[PDB]
Amino acid sequence: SMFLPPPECPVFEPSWEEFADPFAFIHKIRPIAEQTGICKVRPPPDWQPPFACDVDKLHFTPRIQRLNELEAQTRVKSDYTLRTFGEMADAFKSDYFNMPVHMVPTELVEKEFWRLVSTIEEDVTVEYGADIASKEFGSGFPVRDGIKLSPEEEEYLDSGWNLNNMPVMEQSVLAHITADICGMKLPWLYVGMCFSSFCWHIEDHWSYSINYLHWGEPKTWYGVPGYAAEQLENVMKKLAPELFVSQPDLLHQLVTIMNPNTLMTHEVPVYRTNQCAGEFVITFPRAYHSGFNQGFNFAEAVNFCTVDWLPLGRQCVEHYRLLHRYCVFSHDEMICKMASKADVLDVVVASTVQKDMAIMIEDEKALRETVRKLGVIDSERMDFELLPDDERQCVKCKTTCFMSAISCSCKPGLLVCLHHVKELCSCPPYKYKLRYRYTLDDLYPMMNALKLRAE
Ligand SMILES: O=C(O)c1ncoc1-c1ccccc1F
Ligand SMILES: [Cl-]
Ligand SMILES: [Mn+2]
Ligand SMILES: [Zn+2]
Repeated sequence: SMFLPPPECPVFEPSWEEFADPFAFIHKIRPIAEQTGICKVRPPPDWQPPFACDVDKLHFTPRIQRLNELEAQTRVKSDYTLRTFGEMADAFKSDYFNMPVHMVPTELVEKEFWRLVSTIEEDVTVEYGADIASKEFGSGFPVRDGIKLSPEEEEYLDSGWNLNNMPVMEQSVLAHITADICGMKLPWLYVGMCFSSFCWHIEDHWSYSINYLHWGEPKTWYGVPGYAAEQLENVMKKLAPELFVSQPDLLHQLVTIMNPNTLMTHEVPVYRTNQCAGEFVITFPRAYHSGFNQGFNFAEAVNFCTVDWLPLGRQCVEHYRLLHRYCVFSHDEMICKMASKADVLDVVVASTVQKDMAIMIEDEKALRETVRKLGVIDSERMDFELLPDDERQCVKCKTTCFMSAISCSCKPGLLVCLHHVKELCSCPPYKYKLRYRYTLDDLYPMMNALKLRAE
């Protein structure tokens, strides 16, 4: 009636030993959590990272948000201090409910949220902070500067669960990517207020994400396991087709608020949780999620990729191609970068990269055979990684080229991937040129380095 809360997602309480390695722990819980899409992780009770900040010197620019179900919103991509915002946010919640803020039950805020977003009459708008860390506003976790740290801050400086360290460990595949893809591998900071929400979405390249609520009122999450992603997309194509009209930017993707009950009605499994201060939420690959904040709070989140993810990362790029969606980075460029550093790679990493590289190479062999039989004869090596990413997207499917592309003197600067050789210009095939990063004879040694390192 009105709102039936979805079943709770899994909640984990690792001992200090399990909690020690984040990647090991995630791999342990994965068979459970990937069935629900999201899961919650409660750190051991003494794991208590110091949060220190002055609420008066931290400034940020607020984003405005209208709260209407099925209305398109743009993915984030007139100035508050943390104190002035906190004052605005607490006054808002307190006035909305005529209650002291920490007396409004979470049950009620959830019910109320889904009421006001569905009611066309209500014109409720809220504000929020979302930005990567910077000089005006930095990580809520300890980092390193020319200012001195307390002995407890240094304890957490190198933690696995310090989300600054998360991308750059020897088990996050996104680590030794050197490309300038800052939105991806850097932590985002989120200042919430009551009802401020994050629309349904999956992470770029179907990465994991991990979210830490530093302090404040809870955050409410809904999640859908990765296997139900296309079920959910179908439900949303049916009820809100405007979100699916083609967009020209990776910054122009459209997303929306939608009642979990609507999804559950249409046989999509949804799970929920309330994330409280000091808890982590983890989202698995291609797991849809959305939610809202219960009140004033502060969260930090980062994307990451384990070896488990590599095959999905390839399937994701295939899927982007079939959608003509822009990529953040070249998956193949990443694989080859790792292969070229095979001597210093973690050995399970090296084993998994090798399996992905073997698929890459077989697929590339076939594609080159196909363009040869189409009459493309001339060819030259080309260092794709030197090109700005906007200078090496397939003109048809927008995939970021790295292994190979077709060019034509006829249309200077334009490229197509090998799936879209027909789509470049009208010249006969002999005017085309296969531009390639590597010959097959370069590639098999790179793969053998990986096999040696894995043994
Ligand atoms: O909150 C999330 O789960 C999320 N994941 C990627 O982007 C976001 C995101 C959401 C809302 C606002 C800005 C964002 F950046
Ligand atoms: Cl509304
Ligand atoms: Mn997300
Ligand atoms: Zn293409």
